[PDB]
Amino acid sequence: EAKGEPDVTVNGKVLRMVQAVDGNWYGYFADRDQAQIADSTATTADSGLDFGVFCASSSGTAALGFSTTETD
Amino acid sequence: ANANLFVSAENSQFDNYMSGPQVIEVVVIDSDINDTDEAKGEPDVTVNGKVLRMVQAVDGNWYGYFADRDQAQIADSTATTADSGLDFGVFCASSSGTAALGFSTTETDGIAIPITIANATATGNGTQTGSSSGGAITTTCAANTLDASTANGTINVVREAKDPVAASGSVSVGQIGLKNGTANSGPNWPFIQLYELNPTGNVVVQYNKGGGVQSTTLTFDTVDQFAELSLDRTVFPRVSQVHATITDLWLNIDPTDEDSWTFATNTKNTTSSFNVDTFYQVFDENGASGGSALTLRTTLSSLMCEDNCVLTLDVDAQSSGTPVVTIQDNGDSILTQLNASSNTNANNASAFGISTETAKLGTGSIPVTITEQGPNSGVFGTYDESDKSVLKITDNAKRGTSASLDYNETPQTILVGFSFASIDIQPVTDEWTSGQEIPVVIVDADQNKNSRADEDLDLNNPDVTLIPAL
Amino acid sequence: TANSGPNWPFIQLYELNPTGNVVVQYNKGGGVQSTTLTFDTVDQFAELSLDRTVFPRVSQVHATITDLWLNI
Amino acid sequence: DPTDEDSWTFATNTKNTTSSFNVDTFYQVFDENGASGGSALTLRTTLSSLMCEDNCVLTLDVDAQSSGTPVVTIQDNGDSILTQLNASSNTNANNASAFGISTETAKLGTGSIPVTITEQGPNSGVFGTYDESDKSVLKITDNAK
Amino acid sequence: ANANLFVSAENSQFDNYMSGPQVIEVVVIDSDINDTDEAKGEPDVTVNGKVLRMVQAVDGNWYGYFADRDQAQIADSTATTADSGLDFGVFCASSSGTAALGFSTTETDGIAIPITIANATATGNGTQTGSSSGGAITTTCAANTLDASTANGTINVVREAKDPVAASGSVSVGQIGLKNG
Repeated sequence: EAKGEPDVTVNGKVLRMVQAVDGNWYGYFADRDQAQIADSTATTADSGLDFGVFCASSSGTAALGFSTTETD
Repeated sequence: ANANLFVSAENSQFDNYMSGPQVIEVVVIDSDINDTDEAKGEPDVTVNGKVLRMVQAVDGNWYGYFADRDQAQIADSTATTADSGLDFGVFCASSSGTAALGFSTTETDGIAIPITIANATATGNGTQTGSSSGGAITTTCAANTLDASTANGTINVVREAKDPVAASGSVSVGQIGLKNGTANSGPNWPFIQLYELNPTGNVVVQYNKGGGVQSTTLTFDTVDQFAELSLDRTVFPRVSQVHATITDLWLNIDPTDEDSWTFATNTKNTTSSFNVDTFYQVFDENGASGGSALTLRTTLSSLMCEDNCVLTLDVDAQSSGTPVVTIQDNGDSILTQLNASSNTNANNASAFGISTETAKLGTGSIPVTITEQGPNSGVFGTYDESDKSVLKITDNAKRGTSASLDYNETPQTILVGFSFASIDIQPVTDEWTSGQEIPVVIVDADQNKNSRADEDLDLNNPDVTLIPAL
Repeated sequence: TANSGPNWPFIQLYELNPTGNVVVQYNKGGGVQSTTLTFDTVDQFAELSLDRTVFPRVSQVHATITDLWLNI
Repeated sequence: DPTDEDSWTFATNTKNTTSSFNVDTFYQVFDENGASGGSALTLRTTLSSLMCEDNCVLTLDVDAQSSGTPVVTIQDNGDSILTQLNASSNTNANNASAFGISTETAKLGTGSIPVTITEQGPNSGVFGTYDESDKSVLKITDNAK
Repeated sequence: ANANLFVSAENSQFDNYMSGPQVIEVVVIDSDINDTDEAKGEPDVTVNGKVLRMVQAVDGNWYGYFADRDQAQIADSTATTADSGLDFGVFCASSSGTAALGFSTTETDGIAIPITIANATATGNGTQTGSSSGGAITTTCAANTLDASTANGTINVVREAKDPVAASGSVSVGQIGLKNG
């Protein structure tokens, strides 16, 4: 069923959650500065503290398919 | 106390008051109607007896935004350009909801939708700017006005509205029939429904549900008694960051977003054309611009601002030629030292300004930006997430010389001084024999420059001026 | 897909205040559930423990590291 | 109404000695929002059969001593639509008989002091002349003695 | 007190008295029957023993509106015009519920549906204003009575009823078979 996303916030900012097959809504967040610094060290893909590819908050609807503006 | 209905203005800290052009978010977080795939019905939510149209979002919560009609019109009267300042978008008649939004909105006093007008007729299209004197609106809007829109999303008072439920099968957009459901960038959502409220008169938001209705009471009155500003300390060292905590309900215009205000606080810039002023949404909550700066000094009188919406700063109370307080760029600001001459330095606060808005926020004028600590806490702070304040004390400040900061017409003095230290060595026993680490205790309030973090001494840190040595 | 696709998982980036609390809020019908964290250096929680005082001829050396930072 | 707050409009002027006029109670002339709730319909000759035991009729007298200066007056608010029928400058707002409902002047015209009450909640059962903005229907006249 | 049954007249302030043309709402809020996508069973509710048919709303709660027959007839008598005053709508006999609403309502003394009559037959169409002195209801209603109505929603004593559950899959309208929801 298309139930409603839980309205969970950290420091007020909304944190989008994706449902899993275990019926539990999951959401992962981290500090922006620390994550950028860590991904700086990962000079190669899929190794070390590689956070993936950073994208702007306005790009979530285009890439992920849902609004994520309130995130940094 | 309420189980499902939550109102933004509901705040025991500020005693449920509301004032100014505030847009009030009404959310109905109810588990019985949280699904978005079935053709569910709209919950019966009314304020002062008038029905408040609710839109279901992707999070399963029904949303609805309302504000005072007169205050909203007066605020939008200051929106010289679209999507800037206190812009509420474009107003329309209460009978135009069916033609524009697709659903009836007769019971309201006018709707503010983020459309723009290409054929600006005097009868068939609303007012982009709105009457500066307030009063009822009779301009109607129709479908052709929607089809003739050249830019959607002019509303700047509700910037983080949730996405309306997408239409599918037996469910329409928002379950009530919005024509365009693109949130924060479309012509329909978000939209504010304007209501007639009376200053000093209570506002009652009612949610009607089986088993017992839920009602909340808000007071629509000037809130100067709660506006306050506090300093983290009393005495301050030479380079300590100046932290300002502005507990003001009026400044929380956007309920679903952190609000940013810009002030021209230079109290002694005797230029005739310059005056102390306030600006809205010059910078985003991330310090990424967001729009132009618009005048509000001559409008605050009509915006229920009895000495609680202006900021002015005194940098030298004794006029001794030694300025105390200066400003710098932060993570949520785009400040720039326009006067980059090598003769002066960062201590000359009048050298700082904003490049994009040099007309009023140019050199001098002490452009000061404040950001809300939270989206709806109603408490604003100069210090950013990195703890770099907007205000700092000059390094060459003379002892005893103090500056004063003014908010709510209640001056706050920023004194400059120190404290007597006492370094003590406490051995674990009566003899300090070899191979015995014993604690060294130093009590010095001068080095405690932050009351919300831990300060560690460091030779590599020039800010840490004094380090014990043996 | 679980961990090989371009969308899930993803981390949302949030500015946090060092030495300041991080509050996670969950707005649900009937009451709000809050969990407040702390974004601060955890060196005071790091310690290494050994399973014996004196180590015999061919004993194993078991080291236990209790470090919050290393749990990325 | 168990699912909405009810609104009642009355005809409380006890000295309107016109033979046709009677002290009458009207149901839902103005909705809870203050709009036109429909037409005004007679209820005086029916309250006996509606189990009303002398608790369904409101009567008002703007001056008990008949001194020529009325004590209380009436005024429009958010929960009703009250308009000046006798707009002549010879009379002011202090005349309680100059107020009436324009759309239903047959039984709520000039005179016949229309007092309106709204329920404080959908099912609370408590009614109040004052609206949500603390602006009452009944008001003390300006030049009272 | 009760945990799943909510009646509009449960007020210890007024000693749970009910009088006059009062319409008394009965609400069932149960965790076992509030699934709107499943055809769960109707709650078995009786007022003075008589069964009280309930329609489920989008919030998963079952609603039933009842009032005294004589009082409602007297109050509707004053409603000379439709959808104004103490208008209870159109009175139909108990035996006409199946044709008019889509389900049996025999145990009730009568039902008041929000329609209007366009062919005021003395037998086949129900009364529009109701007897001044009250009394028994005998006039009936049918499907042609619904289709011939020139205006729907003439009840003014219950103005803010919740939206019935829409028909989808195996679930009917209101889970009991309303014709127009």
